[PDB]
Amino acid sequence: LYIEQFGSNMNEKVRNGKLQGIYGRDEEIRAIIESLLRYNKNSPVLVGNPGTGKT
Amino acid sequence: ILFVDEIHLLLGAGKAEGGTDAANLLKPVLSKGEIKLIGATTIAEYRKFIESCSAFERRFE
Ligand SMILES: Nc1ncnc2c1ncn2[C@@H]1O[C@H](COP(=O)(O)OP(=O)(O)OP(O)(O)=S)[C@@H](O)[C@H]1O
Repeated sequence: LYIEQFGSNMNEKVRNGKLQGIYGRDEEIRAIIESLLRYNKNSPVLVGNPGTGKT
Repeated sequence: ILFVDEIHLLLGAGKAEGGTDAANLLKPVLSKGEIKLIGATTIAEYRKFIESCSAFERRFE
């Protein structure tokens, strides 16, 4: 129902196919997802050496 | 095509409310090849950008 464009949409831009096919660090991805399903803490932060992929 | 006389007048100087500062945008934009600027700085003063936050280091060339 919300406008949703106060920041920027992220799903629909990859639905356009602009950011398809990312080589993945699968142990890193699941580190997010397991932090995402917790009852209490629900906020991961990708702290990293600035050169690497964060976005 | 964009040109900058001194990038120090963009990041070293500038209010947040007066325009682009170190805390404004174009930081996560200049990952992408969307915007094409051409700057001009001097070396020993360009070392302030490295010691400022060490984040423009891999966005400019
Ligand atoms: N795993 C990856 N696969 C492909 N390209 C990658 C990957 N990680 C980073 N990149 C490239 O890195 C560039 C963007 O820089 P990134 O470091 O990814 O951005 P970032 O992680 O947010 O670092 P900051 O925060 O912008 S300084 C783009 O050219 C991406 O294609």
